[PDB]
Amino acid sequence: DIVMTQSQKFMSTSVGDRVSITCKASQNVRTAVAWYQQRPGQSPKALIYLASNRHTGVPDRFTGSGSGTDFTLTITNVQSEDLADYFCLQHWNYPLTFGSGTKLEIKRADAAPTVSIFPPSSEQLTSGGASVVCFLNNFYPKDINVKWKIDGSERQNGVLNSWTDQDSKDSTYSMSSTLTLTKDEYERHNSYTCEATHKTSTSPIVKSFNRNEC
Amino acid sequence: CCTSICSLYQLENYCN
Amino acid sequence: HLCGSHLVEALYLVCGERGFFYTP
Amino acid sequence: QVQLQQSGAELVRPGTSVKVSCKASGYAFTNHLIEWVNQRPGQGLEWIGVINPGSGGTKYNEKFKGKATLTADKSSSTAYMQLSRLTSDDSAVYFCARSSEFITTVAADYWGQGTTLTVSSAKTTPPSVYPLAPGSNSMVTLGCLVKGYFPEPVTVTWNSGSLSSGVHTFPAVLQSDLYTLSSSVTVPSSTWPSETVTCNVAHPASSTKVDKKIVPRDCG
Repeated sequence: DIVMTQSQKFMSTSVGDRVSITCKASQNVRTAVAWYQQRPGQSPKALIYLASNRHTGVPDRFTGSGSGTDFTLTITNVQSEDLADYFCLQHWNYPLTFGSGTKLEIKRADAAPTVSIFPPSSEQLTSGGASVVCFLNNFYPKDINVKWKIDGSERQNGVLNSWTDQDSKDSTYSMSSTLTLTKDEYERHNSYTCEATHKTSTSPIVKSFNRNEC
Repeated sequence: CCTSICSLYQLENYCN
Repeated sequence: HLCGSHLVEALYLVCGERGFFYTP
Repeated sequence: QVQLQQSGAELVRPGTSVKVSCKASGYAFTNHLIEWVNQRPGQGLEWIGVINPGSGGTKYNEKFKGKATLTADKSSSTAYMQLSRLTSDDSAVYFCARSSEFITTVAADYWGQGTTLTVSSAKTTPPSVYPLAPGSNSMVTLGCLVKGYFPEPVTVTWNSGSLSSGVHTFPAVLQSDLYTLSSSVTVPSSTWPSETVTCNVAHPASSTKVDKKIVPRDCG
């Protein structure tokens, strides 16, 4: 099976700049490569066929090039409606295979996360479970580490993370981290700590509560 | 290549 | 079209400047 | 105009079988190859197989041989894909797409709208909704935890729509066949607890509609 490698899973840009998305085939695929656009909640839409030809109706700022292995989709003067996923594909030989995609995102000034910790509610405690929730809100760029500590020991078991995509309105990212315990394990400990490390500072943002103070 | 699905790769066996 | 026009176009794409022969 | 209209979403149990429809219109249906492609939540795209609708010929991704069966009904101008032995790994969005005639020199120039397939043994379960309060001169964050429901989706609004602006509803995660999510909201310091913030959770499948008023929890 041919692998279509899009080395860059994310690409930041500003409206009006130039972007170049690469795609390398694992073997020679001639010019049987296609490019698709996928906006969130939509089907893919075809852009480039046979390596360099624009499909009818697709704007001229989109340009596909390449032959052999190294293929490229270049967008000049990127517009806001171009913020989306781009997939290459080869159809030289079966099975047809897609690249694993490049998400094109708007660039902006760095933002540190606003970190919030919440103890499990007494509503939930009466059901035998205890979910501790941490919000990591409105930061930029997307990369972030979250670390939980219960009574000073790094706790990794029971932690489920969830990420939003880039915010339609202010271009930041968000993240919830949730530690789910039985009530008995939760009442076995006192100090619960959520720790965020983001590039905006060498120091972690530390939010904590003591269970014997709730 | 008309009732059965062929691949552009499979067509190379007809060139020069 | 039938089959052959589409087949001959595909042959032209795949065989580039090295050409091809075609007898139905 | 080229147009492909796919059948409705499918929510079934593992081991069963499903048959998805794809109705073509606006072109000569019989000789354009129809591809099938799936997309798992958050992932890219995988090619399943292709059918020549006039001839009935097929070629399958080796991973889908014996799982997928592709057919065509020239009368109605409809392509079909049947998926057997369904497991939860098959939950995905399935696309049909049109390619060139007889052989693929141009691939997937028009795409159908997609069909969501959900494979689960779980039964309809309403969400448990828990308040996320922080206790008590800038801006305070509240939350709503929406836990242990099936199937997707739920919608979270804040103050029956009144708050809209500082709202994050996070994607759900599947833990032990049930879904969980949280929704954060940031309202002015002089709006809470000074006035009132209530989360509205709606889970249509269970016919549920719950409001949770956020009350302080001054920890310390």
